[PDB]
Amino acid sequence: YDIRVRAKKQRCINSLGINTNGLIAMGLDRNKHDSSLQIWDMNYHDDSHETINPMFSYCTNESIVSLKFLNDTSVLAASTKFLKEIDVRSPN
Amino acid sequence: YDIRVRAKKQRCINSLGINTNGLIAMGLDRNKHDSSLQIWDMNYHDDSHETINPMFSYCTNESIVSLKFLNDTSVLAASTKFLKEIDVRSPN
Repeated sequence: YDIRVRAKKQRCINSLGINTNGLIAMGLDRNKHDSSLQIWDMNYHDDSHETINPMFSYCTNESIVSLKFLNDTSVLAASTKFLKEIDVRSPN
Repeated sequence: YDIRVRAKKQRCINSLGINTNGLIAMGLDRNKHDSSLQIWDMNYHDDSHETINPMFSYCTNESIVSLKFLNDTSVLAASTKFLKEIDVRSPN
């Protein structure tokens, strides 16, 4: 098909990763009131809205400039000052 | 395998539904501080804890006594006084 989606706050998408199990992550620029690593599934997305509803949100007030999906659960994200590895089964 | 899971507050599981896309719902008794329709995926469950982390929570202060998965997104839940149909793509 063809679907346009965006964050709650509209800002540049630096990085993008689509996993094997359909899970989609997003790397955005720096916004103090929104997460820069929003991970969600397209199967649970309401088609009536452009904004996404993220299952997992990380990296508030940061600028995720690169990300990669290592496996079905963990994501290796890179900010402008840090190099992170985030697992969706943990909040840390 | 074999995994035992439970709600944050331990109470009787009246109803249970496992969907085709791996999504699992749960019908519990009445607790005023916890949801009685907790929907989650087993792929994003931390194996180090017994308590579940629900992606979608509904029906607080109710006793879900029967539930059924109509399709990949909507669930037809039944409380002790109401008959509901809840879609996970909407908060209503």
